[PDB]
Amino acid sequence: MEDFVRQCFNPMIVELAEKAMKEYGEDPKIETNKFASICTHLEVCFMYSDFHFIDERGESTIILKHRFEIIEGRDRTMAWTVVNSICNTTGVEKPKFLPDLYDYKENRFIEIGVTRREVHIYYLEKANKIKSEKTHIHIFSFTGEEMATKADYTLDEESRARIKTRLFTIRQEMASRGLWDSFRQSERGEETIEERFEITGTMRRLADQSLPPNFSSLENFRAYVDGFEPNGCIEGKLSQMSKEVNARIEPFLRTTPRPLRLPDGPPCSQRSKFLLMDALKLSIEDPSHEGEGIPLYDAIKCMKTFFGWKEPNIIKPHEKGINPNYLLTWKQVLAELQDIKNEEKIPRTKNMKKTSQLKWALGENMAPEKVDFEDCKDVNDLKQYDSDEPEPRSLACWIQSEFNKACELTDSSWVELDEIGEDVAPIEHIASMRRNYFTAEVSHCRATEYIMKGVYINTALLNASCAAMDDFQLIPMISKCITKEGRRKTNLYGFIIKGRSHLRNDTDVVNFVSMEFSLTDPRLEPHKWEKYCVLEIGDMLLRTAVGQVSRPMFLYVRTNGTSKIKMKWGMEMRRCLLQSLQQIESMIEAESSVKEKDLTKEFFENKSETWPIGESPKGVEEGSIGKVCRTLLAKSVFNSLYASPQLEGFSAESRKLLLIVQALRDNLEPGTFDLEGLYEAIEECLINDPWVLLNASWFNSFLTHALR
Amino acid sequence: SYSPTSPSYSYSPTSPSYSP
Amino acid sequence: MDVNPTLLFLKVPVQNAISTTFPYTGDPPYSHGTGTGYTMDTVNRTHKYSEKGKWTTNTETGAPQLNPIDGPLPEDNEPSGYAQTDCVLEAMAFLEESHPGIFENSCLETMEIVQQTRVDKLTQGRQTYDWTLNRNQPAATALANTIEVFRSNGLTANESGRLIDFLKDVMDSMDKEEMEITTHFQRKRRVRDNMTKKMVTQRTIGKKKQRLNKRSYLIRALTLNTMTKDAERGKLKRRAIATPGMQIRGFVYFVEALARSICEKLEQSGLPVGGNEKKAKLANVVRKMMTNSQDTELSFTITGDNTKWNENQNPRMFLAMITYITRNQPEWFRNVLSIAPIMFSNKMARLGKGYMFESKSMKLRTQVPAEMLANIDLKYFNKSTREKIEKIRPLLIDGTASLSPGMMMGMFNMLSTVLGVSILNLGQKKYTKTTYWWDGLQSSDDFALIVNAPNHEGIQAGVDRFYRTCKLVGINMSKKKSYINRTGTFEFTSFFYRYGFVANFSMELPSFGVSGINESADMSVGVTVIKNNMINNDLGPATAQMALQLFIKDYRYTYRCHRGDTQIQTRRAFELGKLWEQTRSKAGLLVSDGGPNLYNIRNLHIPEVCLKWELMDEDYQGRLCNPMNPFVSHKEISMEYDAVATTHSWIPKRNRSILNTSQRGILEDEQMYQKCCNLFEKFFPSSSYRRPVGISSMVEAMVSRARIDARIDFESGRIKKEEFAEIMKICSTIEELRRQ
Amino acid sequence: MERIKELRDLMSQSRTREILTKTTVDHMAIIKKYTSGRQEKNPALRMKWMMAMKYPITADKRIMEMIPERNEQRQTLWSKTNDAGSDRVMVSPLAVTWWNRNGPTTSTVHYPKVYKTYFEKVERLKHGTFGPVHFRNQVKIRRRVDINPGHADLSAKEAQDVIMEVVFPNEVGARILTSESQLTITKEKKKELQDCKIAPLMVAYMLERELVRKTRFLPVAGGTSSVYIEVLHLTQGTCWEQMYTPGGE
RNA sequence: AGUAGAAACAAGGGUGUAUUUUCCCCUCUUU
RNA sequence: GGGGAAAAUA
Ligand SMILES: [Mg+2]
Ligand SMILES: [Mg+2]
Repeated sequence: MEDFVRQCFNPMIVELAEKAMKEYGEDPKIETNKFASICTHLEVCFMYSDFHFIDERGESTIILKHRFEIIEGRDRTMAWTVVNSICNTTGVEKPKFLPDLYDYKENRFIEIGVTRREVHIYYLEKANKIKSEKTHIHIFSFTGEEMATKADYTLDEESRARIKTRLFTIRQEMASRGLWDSFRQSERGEETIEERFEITGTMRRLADQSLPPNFSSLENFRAYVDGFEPNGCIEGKLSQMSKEVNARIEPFLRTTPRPLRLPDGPPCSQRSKFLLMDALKLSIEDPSHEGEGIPLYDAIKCMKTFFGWKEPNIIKPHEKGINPNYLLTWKQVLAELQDIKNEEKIPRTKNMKKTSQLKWALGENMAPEKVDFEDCKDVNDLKQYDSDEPEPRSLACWIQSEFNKACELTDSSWVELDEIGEDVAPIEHIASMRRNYFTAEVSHCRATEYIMKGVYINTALLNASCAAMDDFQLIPMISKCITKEGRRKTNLYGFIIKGRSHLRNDTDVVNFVSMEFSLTDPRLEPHKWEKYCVLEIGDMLLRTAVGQVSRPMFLYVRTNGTSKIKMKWGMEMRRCLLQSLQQIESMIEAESSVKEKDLTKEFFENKSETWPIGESPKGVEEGSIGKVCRTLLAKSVFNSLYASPQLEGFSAESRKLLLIVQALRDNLEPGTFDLEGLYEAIEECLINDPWVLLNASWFNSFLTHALR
Repeated sequence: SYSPTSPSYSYSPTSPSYSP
Repeated sequence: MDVNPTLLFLKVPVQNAISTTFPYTGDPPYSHGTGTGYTMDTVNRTHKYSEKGKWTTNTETGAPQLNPIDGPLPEDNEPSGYAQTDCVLEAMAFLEESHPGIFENSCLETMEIVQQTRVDKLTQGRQTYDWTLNRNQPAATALANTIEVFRSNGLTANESGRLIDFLKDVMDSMDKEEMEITTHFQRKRRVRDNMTKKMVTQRTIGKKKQRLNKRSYLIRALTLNTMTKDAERGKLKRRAIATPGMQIRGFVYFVEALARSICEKLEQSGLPVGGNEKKAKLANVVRKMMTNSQDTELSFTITGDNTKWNENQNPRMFLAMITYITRNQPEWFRNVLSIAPIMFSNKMARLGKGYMFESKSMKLRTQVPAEMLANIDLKYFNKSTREKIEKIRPLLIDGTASLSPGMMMGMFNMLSTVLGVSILNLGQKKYTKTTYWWDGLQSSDDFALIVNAPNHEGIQAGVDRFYRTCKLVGINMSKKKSYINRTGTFEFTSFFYRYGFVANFSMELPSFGVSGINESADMSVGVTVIKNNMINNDLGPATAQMALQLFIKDYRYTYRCHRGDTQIQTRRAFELGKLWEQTRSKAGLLVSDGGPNLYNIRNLHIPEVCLKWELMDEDYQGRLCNPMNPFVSHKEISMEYDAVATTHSWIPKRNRSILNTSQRGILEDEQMYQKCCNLFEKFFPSSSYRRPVGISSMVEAMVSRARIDARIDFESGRIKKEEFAEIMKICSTIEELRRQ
Repeated sequence: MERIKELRDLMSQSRTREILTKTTVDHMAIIKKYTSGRQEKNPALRMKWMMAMKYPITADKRIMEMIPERNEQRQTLWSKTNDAGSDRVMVSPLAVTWWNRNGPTTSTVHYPKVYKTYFEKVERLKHGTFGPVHFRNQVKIRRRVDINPGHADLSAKEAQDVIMEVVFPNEVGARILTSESQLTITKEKKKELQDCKIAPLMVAYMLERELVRKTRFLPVAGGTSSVYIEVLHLTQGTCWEQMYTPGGE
């Protein structure tokens, strides 16, 4: 029947009918009666609308403003927007359902209906459905019977006769082919939309293959599940199940936990991007010279104020490194600085000459050339990249001393926080005084010095790497502090030569060479300086309390590397402050609600309340709120500095053990299922990271002091 | 006003004085 | 003295000080190379947990498939994927019985969604696998390529716009003997860079024609690309994740809609609720179980995580669950909701990028694709990769490993949660038939399970019964992860409950900082984040003030908008200073203009422009909010709409260049699409506000709109006859142009 | 007239004609989002390192007609772009500051009108009265409250329908306004929005802010109305309670 | 060498899924 | 309606 409609109706009409019928997910080869009905309706609507225009006077004419605007055949959105526009302009009532035509001469919507049964039934049905005495309804029949609203047939007798003869011809064609019976009998359900989604072909066989073992086809499985009822299947299967499949609760008594088993090997060495406790800084007081903000000029002034430079020499060679290259790099830095000092208009930034020493130190031309595999098939000596595990390293005593130093109180302020709005609410005043306490106790902590140092270094490295990708750039490690006298002081820790920084992935690394002044003899703890190559670069005349003492001043020179993510999280190191302060504040609040008053002054000034924070040969030691705040800040800062997968894994797998211990101390009768498995999981994360090893030792001490 | 203090507190080896 | 932060737990309970156990101030672990190793490990582990199943050969894909369902019952505590179909069906029957009408209403809602959903709904997804180019591309690009290829192949059923029509289109495509597609081809030319004087391989990418047989297209359609999850906290070792093609995302979306509908009507499901809602749900469950417990009754809480949750959920059990849920429903609904498990039971995991091989003798390195790993000498890999390849070799076809078992890393989170919740509710008094009983909450894999029994032996029996039932259905409880204590304290997905959920501020540290969108946007985001953290995660007043100070410092440094009255110097400093000496009201300037920061605890919820509006000077206020600021885009009604946004809402410079690569021929398509979309938006004013719908072509709709607008304008009288005639003639020629 | 001529020009081409003919209105959503090239991650880092560059902003070429290339200190503001289709231009924040300190000034600004809700918030805060603070153990109940009061007589769907009717009368669709309050609000907004010079989308968004009601699950203790939830951060604490009375009625 | 860690960078295509919750924003587009 | 950022699990 689709062929007949295609061969009879106009191509425009057939295409429009197909478009209208497909909008609701209808196929035109199987659902053919609806297709023919839509085609006939569209043809009747077009003939009704066509051949009728409005003259400039405003009267109907037959051969310019069209008399009838067509609304049928357009998409739902297009039809509804045209209807809305006409309704808004002409001011007529908005039809509840989508009409077919609009008459401008009388300004009303007209519904065109083509039906096969008697006209009165269809007219009554349509009138009841629309239920509005504002839109005209015109029913046409293939038998030659037409009915209108109030018998008002606006179309001229000639047009109605033409439509009637067209419908009669269509009906005669239907009858001649012996298909008018189905066409007449299918009209009842044409208005109903039935969804079809049948699995056939490849997908049917795929479904047949996705069933439990004892099924052969999807319909069989569907029939089985449809008739499925529950009768003791779970109980029977459980009875058949072996009793060895169980979850035995092993009590977690005070004698159950055991210390973690730290790894064995050579002591772990320092891996920070810069010295923490061994760093020496050359300082200038109240910088008011030329520049005052450019790192190079500040470095120049810092180096100028110190007299006593001597010939550098290797004292602690890097075992795997070419120490002469490090020596020549330091000499080249000194020569470049002198050359710049010679010139008048020193630039904001400097590029170091790509000498051989910098070529080797910065790892230039070390990566094998990358070639697409299509042109690498003929090579017979290919080997997969190594994926060996990290070398185990034992816990060393220097990391504990470094953490102890990081928690110390400093004389000079290290962060000068910005202003905020005026305080009006009482809560605002309480916040202000508590913030004053926290800032006083935190701005004078060495952890804040490390925060500022790392933030500045990472920011400068990122800026240099992105701005200059092909230049070996010199970056002095500059920091700003305020001494106990309140005078701005500019400190220089050394220099960083940044190599090529063509970073594409977040994990790509930039090699650089760090040279840091120090007063720590590398031979006291050589294992701590495995990767460095320490030089004795001067003799510093320190002003001791008793008097003046001459001490050697060394330069720790090493090659390090960092990535875009590492630099990014280095810039965001001030957040560490919050991680402590928040907690500290909570603690204070956690006590204040108990005493119905703010205990900040009591906690900070009188130091009446102390928390167990340190271990001594005498025993566990209690520190005041300030000490706890500094300890938490240092812990967070070291987390930032010594971040690694090992730290994350250890924290994740040890929070469970900490919570179990807390439950045991709460007399909640804690229980475990594979506590040995948990211990193995925790110990798998301790390999070589000094920070992780220190944390594991800390956890062992906590377990020892908490089991009792 | 609040000056931090530590009951646990030569030449400050990290930040010494060297000006002649 | 040796400072020991951990010893602080001696006084403060761990939960109250849990924030210090989270090292969220450091960079999270990242994957450095290919995820092929992790994908192979996951495939091998999934096949090892169910190796006792039945091996078969797919008659379409021709790849081995493992069916462990109804396999031998577990003998030990090791992970097992041998779920029992009858047990799962009984669990779902009891779920329906305990919540009568849940499945019927869920199915009705899902039918409503299916019948009234649009194809473009698939563009919400992130990077998706593309079979046309065999690589990861945005969801919109993937869907556009799929639709273009289908249209070129004659399968134009998706023109309707309904998603179900697109799924029928996928069904039809899966039956074509051969498929013609438009892949990307590469041309390599050796060139000399003028900045380094070194030879490089410039690459040009263009379009070509390719033909795929039935088997190749079927493999690609079922393919799920695999990569490595990055920036994941709390794991020493990484793991692989999967992204499916565009032929699988629609069915998965429908199944997830049904599962979400089911989970909404369940008090034991942790999804889709989250944040405060999930905490309230957990607190309600715990409080109700504690209250209902008799004084003599003993109650114990288990905090539990499941081991290899994704690798032990069989798609066949998802199909069985779907079939049972959709009982007494139209056949089409059952088919559309059951197709997704059908494809997931026959999915193929693409290994990934491949590997990197270095020849030190020749000083060379290369990247082997995953396709060549099946025909490579086994001596080149190291030991562990040698075992992986030797074990996974039987499943390789066209660079993909067949993996029937397993749910592939969170593709059915909601359905898996439904199964877990059914196992949870199987513990009521009417089903245990014993003094002990259990209940609780589950989300994906994690669960909190409270068990009550008269004595310790009853609690032990209840725990054993729950463990065995989970094993029967296919859920494996990770003994090392889980622990049990007396009710009152527990943990659920980083929410620590100790007689009340305790705040964990360490999780929200990364949100702090500068978003880097633009000055005003960054400031607003910062202040709003501080306020929200104050409200929710127990950020103190003073701590909030210090966070505000730090954010202002970082923002000022990032945007070089330091205070005007400051000695500091920078590129922007001179202009800010000149503005500063020009303004009489010094408190009206925005921070981006070097003005003072007036924000405090009181007014963290007020935008800066509105906060500083009153104190702004008339001339500065006009300049800042000028209607004709050039830095923001303008929309034509050559008159243009007046702008309202401040000049600080500029658009930053975005770059998309690829090292040694040109894509002009591919970006011209995007340019043409953008031009056509802009012209349509010009024709239809509401397109930007709400997505338009319709089956008519763009040109047809636009010319029809123009005609109706001209007619209506004439009727209202806004135009005379001449413009009417001109518009009608131009529309008619546009019509004939299109037609011919 | 201009738009139809532009459509004819676009139809004149071949590839554009194919795009316009073979793409349906629905698929316009797919091709609107069609994007090629790389996607940049870590917006924070990119902004952090980009702003140090000379020209990190992109503006329309119109900026060339008002912003001078340099200021009195010879500092370049914008530079001609080579990687653009002649419609954009690189711009420095120096340009933004120059516009803010010497740009054209006008007495008419749409900010107080579009963002009237935020100004109402400011007025409520300004006239509020602050009481004392009680340091007492605070109990928090997690419940669903309203963060945007919206219109009491209008629901979410009713508000959306009203917004669609007011802003886009000719595309409302089959929806019909039923409630009398809906009609009153629609005609009032129509009257207030006559001859407005703002884009229809932005007017729709401000109407959404003023009318639609937004609810979120928050831990509250005490007040529950919108005027209190917005200030919840200031009047509620884990250990302290702050008495407050917003200036609003 | 160094970074780093089950696989890579150390130049010559730049890789980031599903579900849920919260926050912000309103328009990108040619070496 | 859409797009970005943060977190959790998978
Ligand atoms: Mg798990
Ligand atoms: Mg889990």
